[PDB]
Amino acid sequence: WKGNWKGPQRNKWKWYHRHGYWATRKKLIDFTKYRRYGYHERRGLGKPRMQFWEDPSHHKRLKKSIRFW
Amino acid sequence: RVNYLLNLLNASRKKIHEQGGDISRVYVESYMLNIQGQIKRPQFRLRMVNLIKTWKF
Amino acid sequence: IRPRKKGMRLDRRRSKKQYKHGRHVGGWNYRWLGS
Amino acid sequence: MKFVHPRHWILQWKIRPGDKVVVISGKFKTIRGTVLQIDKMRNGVSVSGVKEQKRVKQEDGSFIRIPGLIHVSNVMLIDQAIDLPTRVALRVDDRGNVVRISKKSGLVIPWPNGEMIKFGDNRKSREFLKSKEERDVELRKKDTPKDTPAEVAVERTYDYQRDVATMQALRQMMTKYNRDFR
Amino acid sequence: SFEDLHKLWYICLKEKNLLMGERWAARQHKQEMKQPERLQKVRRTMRRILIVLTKREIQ
Amino acid sequence: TPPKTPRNVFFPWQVFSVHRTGAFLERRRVALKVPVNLTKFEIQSYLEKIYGARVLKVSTLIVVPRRRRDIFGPRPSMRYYRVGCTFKKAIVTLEDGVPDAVKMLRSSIELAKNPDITKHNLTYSGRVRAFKPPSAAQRWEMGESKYAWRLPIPNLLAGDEMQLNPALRIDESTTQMFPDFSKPFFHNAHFNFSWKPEEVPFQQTVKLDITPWRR
Amino acid sequence: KAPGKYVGVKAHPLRPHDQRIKINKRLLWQGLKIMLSAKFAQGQITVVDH
Amino acid sequence: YKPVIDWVKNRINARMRQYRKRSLK
Amino acid sequence: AVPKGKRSKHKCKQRQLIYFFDQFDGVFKRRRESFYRSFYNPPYFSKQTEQTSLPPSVLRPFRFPGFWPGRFAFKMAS
Amino acid sequence: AKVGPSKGRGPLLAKFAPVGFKKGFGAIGLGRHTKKGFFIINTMLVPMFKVPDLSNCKLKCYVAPDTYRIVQQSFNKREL
Amino acid sequence: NKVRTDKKERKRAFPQRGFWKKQNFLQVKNNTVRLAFAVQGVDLLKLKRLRWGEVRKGNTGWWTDDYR
Amino acid sequence: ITNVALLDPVVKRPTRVKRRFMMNGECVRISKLSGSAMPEPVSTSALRQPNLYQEYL
Amino acid sequence: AFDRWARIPHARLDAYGNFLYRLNQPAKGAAAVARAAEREKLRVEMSENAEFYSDAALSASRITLNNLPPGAF
RNA sequence: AGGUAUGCAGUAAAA
RNA sequence: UGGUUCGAAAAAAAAAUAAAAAAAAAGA
RNA sequence: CCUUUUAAUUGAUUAUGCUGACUUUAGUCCCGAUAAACUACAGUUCUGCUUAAACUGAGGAGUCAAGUAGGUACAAACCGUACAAGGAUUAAUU
RNA sequence: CAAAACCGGUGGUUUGUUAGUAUUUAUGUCAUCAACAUGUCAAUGAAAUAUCAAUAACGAUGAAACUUAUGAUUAACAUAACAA
RNA sequence: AACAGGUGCCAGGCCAACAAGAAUCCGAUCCGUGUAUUCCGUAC
RNA sequence: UAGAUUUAUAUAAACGGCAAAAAAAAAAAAAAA
RNA sequence: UGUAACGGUACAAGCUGUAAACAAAGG
Repeated sequence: WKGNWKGPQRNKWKWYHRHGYWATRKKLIDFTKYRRYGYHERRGLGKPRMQFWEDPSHHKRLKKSIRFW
Repeated sequence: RVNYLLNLLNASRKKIHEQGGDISRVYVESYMLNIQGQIKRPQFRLRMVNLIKTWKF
Repeated sequence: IRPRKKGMRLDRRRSKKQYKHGRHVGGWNYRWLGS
Repeated sequence: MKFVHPRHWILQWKIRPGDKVVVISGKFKTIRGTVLQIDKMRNGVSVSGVKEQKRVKQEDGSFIRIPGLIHVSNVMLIDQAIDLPTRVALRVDDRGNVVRISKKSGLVIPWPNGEMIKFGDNRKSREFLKSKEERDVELRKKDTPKDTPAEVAVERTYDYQRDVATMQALRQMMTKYNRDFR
Repeated sequence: SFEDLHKLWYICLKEKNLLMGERWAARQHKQEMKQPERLQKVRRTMRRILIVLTKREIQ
Repeated sequence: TPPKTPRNVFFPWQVFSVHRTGAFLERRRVALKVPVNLTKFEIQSYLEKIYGARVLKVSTLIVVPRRRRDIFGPRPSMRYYRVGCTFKKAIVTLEDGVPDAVKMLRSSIELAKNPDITKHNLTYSGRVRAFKPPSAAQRWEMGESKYAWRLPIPNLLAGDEMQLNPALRIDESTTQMFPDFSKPFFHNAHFNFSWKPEEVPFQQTVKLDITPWRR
Repeated sequence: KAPGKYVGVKAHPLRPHDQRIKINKRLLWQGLKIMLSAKFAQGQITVVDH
Repeated sequence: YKPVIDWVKNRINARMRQYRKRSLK
Repeated sequence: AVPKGKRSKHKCKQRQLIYFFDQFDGVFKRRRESFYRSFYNPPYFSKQTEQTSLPPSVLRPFRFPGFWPGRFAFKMAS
Repeated sequence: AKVGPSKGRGPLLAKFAPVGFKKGFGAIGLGRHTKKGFFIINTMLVPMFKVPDLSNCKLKCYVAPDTYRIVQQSFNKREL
Repeated sequence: NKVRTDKKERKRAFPQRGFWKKQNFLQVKNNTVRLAFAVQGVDLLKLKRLRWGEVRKGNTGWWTDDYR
Repeated sequence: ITNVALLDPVVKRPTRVKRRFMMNGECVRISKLSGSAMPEPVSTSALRQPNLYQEYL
Repeated sequence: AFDRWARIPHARLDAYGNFLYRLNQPAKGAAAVARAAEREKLRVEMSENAEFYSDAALSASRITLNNLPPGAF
């Protein structure tokens, strides 16, 4: 190389502003692909069916659709 | 690394003496080696990556 | 993605494309809660 | 024995501690004994003289053998009228009481004494057969510096009218600016 | 009444502070505290206090 | 994450616990584990109202347990995890002292970990050189005048309990003998101030000759 | 993933299909008659009132 | 990560190919 | 330069024996002889192992009691 | 990855970010930034803890073990 | 690092004849700790050197045994 | 059902209804928007109409 | 921690006890109430017509179990 | 030749 | 001592954050 | 068993085949720059390089990284560690 | 020429014994993106509510054990024992 | 023979709250839901 | 259906010009989706 | 709806929301 060697930089500002959560949202990519640390639309099954021996008074299924005061 | 064999020999002698064998007339009649495996580590070089092994016997 | 292109791109949830696929843990034909 | 899937729980049991039974299958086949404990989550039964292979040494230096848990389906109730093992039917009377009828004789097999059955300390799903020594103490018969005494605990101080008035006043006189912190 | 439950809430809060201090001290040595169930007892008492008050408000 | 504190509480849920530190803490100081979202004013009011403590100061730090990799045991899963919880460490300075056996850790297994003994003569981290700002007495405003020991009022208050002459506090095993002022000697030995006593004779000011070739 | 480079990838994979074949209805008729004859010959036929 | 197979699509395509193949003229 | 073929098991065994004799006669015999000559002096006592080692001793045991003609232990005193 | 939440790093915090990153933890606001880098505090916004007079209170954290027997008998006498 | 994400294990795949011991720096640190303990009347070095079950009060040892 | 919404008795806009229980155990349905109790559902006797499509089938 | 004041066994301590307690409690909820009503009507009919049914049939009609889970059997 | 300690608007001049 | 905050100057947005919770009758 | 059928995509010494295991080369190459002593009657080994002051009215003239790189028993563990008022006015107590 | 249902509740069948299974991160990349790591939640055993006694020997339990039970399983390949 | 589950492995009749066999004989070493013979239940 | 139920997921669209910041004085100002 | 961050819980691929596994015996 010439003089002092320069390679790919580790820059938190650049990485977070170019490849972060919101930047990935603004990108044009396949959003049906699962991303561990970012936005994706591989949807889950939700809370599973109650087993016959559990207490229905404690079994829970909904959070937002029933949110009262 | 011969401390392993020395530990085995010392323990065997102590065990035989405790069981009542005469240490004075106990001989090593034969041995048998049984491989168990080898742990591999990367070794990064100019044009290739090698794997160096540590034995387990 | 760099600032000039970010300033002209729009967020994914500003359209309806998110609801036009059936991708889910079980496959590609998601049956939504409540059918 | 391992805990069984709740799919195999038995809703109402035909065998209780103190019952006389005979083992039908296994190494201990044909052996009669008395049920010493039942576990309703394990579907397990303990029978005197059966599967006694766990040894415990006690104070006098002697070894005692404790009987092991076996599956409830390997024992059959004994009808005392005919002194033979028999299948059991459960019948509910108009009073609401459940009784056992022998399938070989048609007679009622009464439940063993209820006062001879003790329940697990933290899980009443396991029952044990009391011994005479433990039964005798039944007839023969501490606080801490942070426990409230019963005379204060059972005190009733709630009045509906007072509570309504006080809560309404709290809500209606609540302020929102701290004028005494500094 | 409301006053008694209000006082008991703070009493339980102080007890919980002490118990959590003991629990953290034990965790620093990688062992379990003494009489761990007191924390569950205090938690149950406080939750039941809140239940009692909220039912009266729901009325 | 934690629920925001309402203007009126009536039922505080925040747990203040004593934290046993491996570092040193002063006489009137104590370290507490506290929820991260509380302010110094909230902490002080909480302690003064629920316990009646007379708090003088609150200092706060945010403690996040370090990342840990599970690498050691047989069949190890090389997954990342944190031991404990993120919390606010509140160091409270009060009007009265707090026992060292309460506030700090001790050990007879690792004999070096005795902060109550070692005090501030050690740093309990990777820090090599300790940084301490100047003390209040060393400051100028509200600091100790270096000639006040000669004044009438301090001597009237001293009575027979105190002797104000600084010559009496000289450590014999550290100070050197007085030198002759007319002969070469160091300033740092016995002066301990940033000026030149008039009793030291006139000193020569030497200015560098930067261009000898010109002359 | 290609044949000879991954387990579960096939060059000529089995495909779902219909296994039904075709036969002459005349052959089916003749076979029914032969089956009745065979049952009579082997004594595997009984006639009942109802 | 696992390579999960899209059986709906694969079987639909297989049926389409089978029907076309067996209806060719 | 690289080998033109794989060395066989027969030759590898031959090499094992040859290297055994080389190492034996070059290192192991000498080390054993020195070890057995060192027995005529009290065993070495490392001052850096004082904290855990036994007190210094000079006696070297006779390890075959069946060939000892003398006394093995002294009677208890009174 | 070498930057971001991967490898157990989790969400970004001011401790792990360069100077200039602004992220708190959920504390309430108690004043206003000025136009010259100051912050005017208003103590009216300090939450008010409501603490009753705990002095001379007979209640305690737990209940004595005999209370169960006493209450059970007192309720059985009514039920029977 | 402690999380073993770096590449520092790459060099450890090759032999080295030895490693610096940093004894000057480590001894300065150790003596700082010793002074901190000693100003309060503790002989940390003596404690560290004591044999298992050995009790020595004050600045005593084999020489004390010899002359007493 | 998702294409439909309950109506608040006071504001007459889409609302959410929660079941609350009094001390005696009486149940009251309360609407979020106004806090009003829901009126009792119209009776089956009043609602009844013949299902002519089933007769046609 | 076991609580002796709690009448219903804790599920994580005694799941069988919790389930049986809920089964033996009086029916609550529209579905359970309806099922109990149908069982009661059948019981009344069978008691009236006892002579036309088996003892096993009568006993089964007498069996009581409320608050069953959907698709319990 | 960024902004310094009652703080928001607001015009001019300038080591 | 810095960040924050005003300016430069920015939706050119650092997911789980804020002077940032329905916004003055605030009960002094 | 035999019989009939099977759409099995049904026979592997070989595609510098694929995924792996295990041999030969071979016990061969590979070992970075300067080191000693810690004592049977006191002490100060030698060498390479030189910002090593840490209140003197002044936060001790920076940024950045270590997603906590000089804490802690001859530990690649557990535990602990960044306080802007620096809390010990601790010239105290004894 | 013979013969002539709708809305709740409860179970069962088929899909499907003949088919397959998919939810958590370790590891790569600036990024788009790529990609079946580590057997199983599980010592062994049907049962540990059969692992007791014990420096050692003989004992105990078990169908099988201080061990072909206190993880199983080819070939290549590793080591030994015996044989003329 | 799909007369489902469980019970030490292949059980219509051992358990599974509503039918019917602890059926008999033979099993290297424990057990048998196994072989052979036979009885019974079934609008399951 | 006894209560409780933090934070993020940039939402006045249970709504109507398009168009940055879920909707921005007229005009400049431009379009196959 | 779905998912996740922190927090609590055996410091967890489970459960769960500062009431963090349980109220069912109230003018």
